[PDB]
Amino acid sequence: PKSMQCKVILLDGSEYTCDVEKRSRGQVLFDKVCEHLNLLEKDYFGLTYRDAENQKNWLDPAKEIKKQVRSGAWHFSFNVKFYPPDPAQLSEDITRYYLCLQLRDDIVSGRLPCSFVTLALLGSYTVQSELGDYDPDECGSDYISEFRFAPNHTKELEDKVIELHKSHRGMTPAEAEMHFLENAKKLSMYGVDLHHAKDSEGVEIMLGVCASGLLIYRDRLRINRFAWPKVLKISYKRNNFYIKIRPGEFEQFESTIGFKLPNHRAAKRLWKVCVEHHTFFRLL
Ligand SMILES: C[C@H](O)CNCc1c(Cl)cccc1Cl
Ligand SMILES: C[C@H](O)CNCc1c(Cl)cccc1Cl
Repeated sequence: PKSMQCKVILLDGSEYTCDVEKRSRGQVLFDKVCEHLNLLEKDYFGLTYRDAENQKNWLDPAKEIKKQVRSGAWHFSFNVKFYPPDPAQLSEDITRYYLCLQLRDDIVSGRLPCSFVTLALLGSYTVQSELGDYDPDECGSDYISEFRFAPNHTKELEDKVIELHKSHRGMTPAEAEMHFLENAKKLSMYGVDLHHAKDSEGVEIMLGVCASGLLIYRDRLRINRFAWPKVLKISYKRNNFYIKIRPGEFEQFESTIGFKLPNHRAAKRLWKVCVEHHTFFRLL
């Protein structure tokens, strides 16, 4: 029985290696990675890979791995797929831990924009969880943490992490991680998957996919939103993506809204993640 080596970048930046049978469905590899991680609340997570166009794709656990990675390497990342709107309702601390690791990368990468003060507050909770109570011995007036807190580090940000870290004495790791999440979940881009697009008139927009629906970003004026329950049908055709909206009260007709994506793969990718969000957050 012929086996393919899989490599998975974990959220702590370490590499997990295993073998699966070459005709294996994605779920096989996902189950091995979650067992490695001691993760039971698996439904929020997934594996990604980079395609022949170097775009992020979710590995579909119900499809053969070989039919998704096709010509590319069997190289994956373990990621949060569905960001819970209320992480306090997760059953296990370890789930919250992995969600914090993902959010730390969302912040350092700049996918999750964050004010100076919230960068410092999130950093302070991470330091409190992982090192415990503040110790002056380790940190002089010139201390720079090894922890990555932001897309751009400043001395002033390091100073503020330390000042807030002092205020968390006695706080235990699950408690600090819960505080991390109670702050992070409020950020306007929390759990938003962003896709470049153009409207039916050719204006550059961004489409954001998240728990609360499909968001349309044009600039800093007029953020439109379609809550998932209003969305009856999502579809794609060539480079175009369409949403069918329920008729409003007393309206005779449904309305279809059309967008232009970079190419056909990008339209299919956006369709798939919208359908998955719609189903997941209908049920959650
Ligand atoms: C630098 C990595 O730790 C080792 N390289 C394997 C690899 C690559 Cl190149 C890309 C995405 C996932 C994986 Cl697993
Ligand atoms: C290349 C850089 O990311 C600039 N952005 C281009 C862009 C954006 Cl932000 C949104 C929609 C369409 C397009 Cl083309």
